[PDB]
Amino acid sequence: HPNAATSDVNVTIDTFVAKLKRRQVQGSYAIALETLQLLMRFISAARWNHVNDLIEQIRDLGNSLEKAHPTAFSCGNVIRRILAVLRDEVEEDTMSTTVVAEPLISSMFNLLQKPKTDYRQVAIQGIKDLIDEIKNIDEGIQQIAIDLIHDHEILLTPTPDSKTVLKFLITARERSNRTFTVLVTEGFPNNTKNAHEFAKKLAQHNIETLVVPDSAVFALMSRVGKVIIGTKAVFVNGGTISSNSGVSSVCECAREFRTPVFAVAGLYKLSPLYPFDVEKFVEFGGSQRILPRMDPRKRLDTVNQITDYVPPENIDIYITNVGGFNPSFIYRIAWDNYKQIDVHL
Amino acid sequence: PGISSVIPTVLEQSFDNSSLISVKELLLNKDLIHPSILLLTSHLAHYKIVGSIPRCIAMLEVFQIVIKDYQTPKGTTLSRNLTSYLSHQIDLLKKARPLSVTMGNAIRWLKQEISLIDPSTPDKAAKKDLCEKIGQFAKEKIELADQLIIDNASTQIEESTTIVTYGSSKVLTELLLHNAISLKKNIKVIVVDSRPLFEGRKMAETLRNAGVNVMYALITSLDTIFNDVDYVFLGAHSILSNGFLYSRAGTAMLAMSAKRRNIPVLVCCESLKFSQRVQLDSVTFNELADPNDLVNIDYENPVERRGNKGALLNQFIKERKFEKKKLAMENKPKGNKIGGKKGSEGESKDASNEE
Amino acid sequence: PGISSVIPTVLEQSFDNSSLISVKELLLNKDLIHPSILLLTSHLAHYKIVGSIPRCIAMLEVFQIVIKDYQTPKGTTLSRNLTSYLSHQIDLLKKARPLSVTMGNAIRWLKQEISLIDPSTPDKAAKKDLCEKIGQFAKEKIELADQLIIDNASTQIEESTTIVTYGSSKVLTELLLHNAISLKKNIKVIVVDSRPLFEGRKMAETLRNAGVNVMYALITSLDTIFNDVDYVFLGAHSILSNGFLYSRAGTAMLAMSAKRRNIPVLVCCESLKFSQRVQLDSVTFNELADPNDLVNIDYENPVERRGNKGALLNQFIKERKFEKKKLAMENKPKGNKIGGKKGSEGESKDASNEE
Repeated sequence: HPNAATSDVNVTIDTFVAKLKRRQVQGSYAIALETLQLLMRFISAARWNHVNDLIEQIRDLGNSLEKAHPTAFSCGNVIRRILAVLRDEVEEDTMSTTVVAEPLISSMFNLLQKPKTDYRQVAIQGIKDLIDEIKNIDEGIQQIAIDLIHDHEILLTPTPDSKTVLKFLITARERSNRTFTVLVTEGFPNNTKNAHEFAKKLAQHNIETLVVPDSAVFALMSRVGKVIIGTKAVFVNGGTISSNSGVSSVCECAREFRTPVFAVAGLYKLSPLYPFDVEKFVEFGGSQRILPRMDPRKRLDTVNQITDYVPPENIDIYITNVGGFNPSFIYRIAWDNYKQIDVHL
Repeated sequence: PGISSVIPTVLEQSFDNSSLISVKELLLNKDLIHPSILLLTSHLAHYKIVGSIPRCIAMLEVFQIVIKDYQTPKGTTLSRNLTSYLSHQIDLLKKARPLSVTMGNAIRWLKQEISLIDPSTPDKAAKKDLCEKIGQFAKEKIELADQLIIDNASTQIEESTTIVTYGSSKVLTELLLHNAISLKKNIKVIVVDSRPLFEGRKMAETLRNAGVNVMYALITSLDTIFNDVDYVFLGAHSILSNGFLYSRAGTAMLAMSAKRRNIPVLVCCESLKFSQRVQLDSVTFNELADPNDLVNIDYENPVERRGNKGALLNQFIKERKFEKKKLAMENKPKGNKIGGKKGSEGESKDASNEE
Repeated sequence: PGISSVIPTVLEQSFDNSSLISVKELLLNKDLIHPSILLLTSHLAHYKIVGSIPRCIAMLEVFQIVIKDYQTPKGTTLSRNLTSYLSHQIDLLKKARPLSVTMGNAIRWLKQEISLIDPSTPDKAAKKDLCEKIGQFAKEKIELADQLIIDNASTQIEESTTIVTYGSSKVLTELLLHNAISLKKNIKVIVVDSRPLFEGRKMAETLRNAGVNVMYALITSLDTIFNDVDYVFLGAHSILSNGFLYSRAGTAMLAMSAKRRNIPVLVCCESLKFSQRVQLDSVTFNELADPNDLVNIDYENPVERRGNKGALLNQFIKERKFEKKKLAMENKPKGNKIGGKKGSEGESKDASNEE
């Protein structure tokens, strides 16, 4: 499906693509917001007449968006959620149009056995709901989050790039009765400035801050109590894509020492697609930032990557806005938000 | 008399036992000190090249030079204030940069030498023989040992290799160079760099100066570098009476990673680096430096950017501390290349009682 | 209300997540409190027999009794102050000793029931059907569930088995009895017991009263009896929505041992014991008792002896703190037999949505 049908009806797709390609848009939240806006635009302006055809068109659009940018998971996720929202309503409608038993909320045997309305408003409302959900995640985490950290315990923080994780930390630090020491890993080629900023923020907040280089993780590990990840995207089996540099090794270390590994992200970051390949989804950074000169640097081929992938075996906890979950359970949450056919587009 | 007190930045809450302060710019000292020691101290304080192996050699050279320059006073004997002078030198060294195990060993050797010849012999005959003896010793326990190690390594390396390396350890550089030049095998070298000292960069430069296929990586980028790659080599500082690897910064993590991803690690060491001092953690005694090393924002050493950070004393409750010497786990390294060809790290003090 | 604050023993530097003390001796009580609650509180304060399962049943019985004794007033309606009374009772219970998830669930159910029946139906007819309903509920989620658990155990447990148990969980005792008398099998039941509580001892006694071969075990001597042991059941209290068992005393150690030595661990549980609240360590929410239980020399519970121990504030800083409930791990217990027949501990709250 090409962009021959959408030219004067919807123009913003091109702009979105541009934003994606040259990285004019920054932060997954912003991307999600943009996607939502696009969806709204599609809904308010275009014509349908039929429902299945419309659904197909939407699917095609989603596919196109995916093809334009693979590292933008939030965009995909939101679309999927919207589709799911549509789908249930459609199913409900069909039952009235025609004019059923189930043990649970969803059935497996229903796939094997042979099975005009104001749905537009409902669809519109769905988008609004999604927006609302996106707006506040930290408020639904803090009631569970400020129960884990105790007095005279030491925290270790890889990936300070995420905006949620910092907030979570701050909320914990607010409490007068609670006291903890913070060890911060830098992350050289991608996270350094961000890490520094985080450290500064911590200092401002009036907490004991310890800036640790990437090599000095091993010596302090006898005192480490907990591990927190600043992840960017959540998946099916448990595996997560983290917000750039210095996460994997630390996680491995934690696993070795049997240190508890926590993860805070959200359900809008959660994807119903499987991360079958690390090489396909993980994007690599820039060689220019590491070392100067060009003519001797033709011989010196430098390897540097943005995003990081951590196996589900190391991570045990996934606290979101709903509540505390596991990597062995999060799949069901995704299913509760994205339907069966909506996985493949 | 020297200089005392006045230390920059916060003292922090944890890890406070060893000296981390001191003379960087000289102001008022005793008018008897030979300047070569001072110069050496100045160098060591702001050094970016040295790593365990060459320092001791340099020290030895300095000592030899001193001996050559040494003149016996007309009144007092050859050893009367010499010991005092030595003590002063030691104190200066400690003030500048804490003494290593090799340095301690050297000091011990010197002391032994001093005891051996009693004050009775003339000046020009004694020191003639002393300097020659010391040279001979140097030839024996250091260079020859290194050569032996190299040769051992030569036979140990098979066909088709892909190696990940770390450090400014001279022996490793020699090894890699040898591989590149005289062996003519299918060698691939991958380099890991560290923040406190640009050792990896130096290694890379050296490789370039020979003409080797080089991949360049860091401590963070390790999850993607494996995805074919087999051997891992590290540079050791000293092995204790316990058997644990008491070495430089980013080694232990690398070793752990190697252990996780199937293939074990091999480390090289000399037959003089062994110590009788007992410790099992980095907290006991550690090389701690001024937080001036962790100021520059990436790229290169001399850049100086007015970005986000540039304050330590004015900041309320902020601890910016880094460690240089680490204690790696015992079971993780399998191969140790010493004076006795090949052996396990669990031997610990088999050469210490042998002397 | 009664008595509040003013208690012996320090707040302690280590472990202070929950409040440590409460009424034990009755003085100045409100003239509206039902005596059965008071008696229960008196019992719980110094109990040896009950643990999680029977307690809830007892509570339910008490509630039923209260309902039977309750009649609708002329002025105030059936749903006017009952809820307040319930709240007060809950507060009293909490003051006495921290409560379980089952009790909470029961309370919730009661609240729901209160909402369900509208204040318009005849009063005599209302409570008649209420008490019947409650009885039915009790039969279903306890007795029938127990039966189900027993049946599950039956199909899984082989001919002639050795079972190692901890605590005083009633369900396990029932199971053992069933194994003994009704099915007739060769059983070797090893029961482990700790210092402050004689629950294991009680279990052993009960077994003896039926006619079973029992080995009495201790925390100090564990490894001697394992090195032979095939099947291990633990005293369940509550399963969290992570996959961790919040259970009584040194069960975690036992689980660890089991993991180390061949065989996996098994846990029998009720369908209503599950909690949506999440925690991953023993430090999170600790259940505490008075250090007065560990003062005397053991043998029996009431002794009153003069010896050496008996100082908490008299001597130069003496802290004698202990924990009643600990955390059992995730991967080690795999077996779970519930009201929904089959499932694992990795399946944390799949039954919670199904109800």
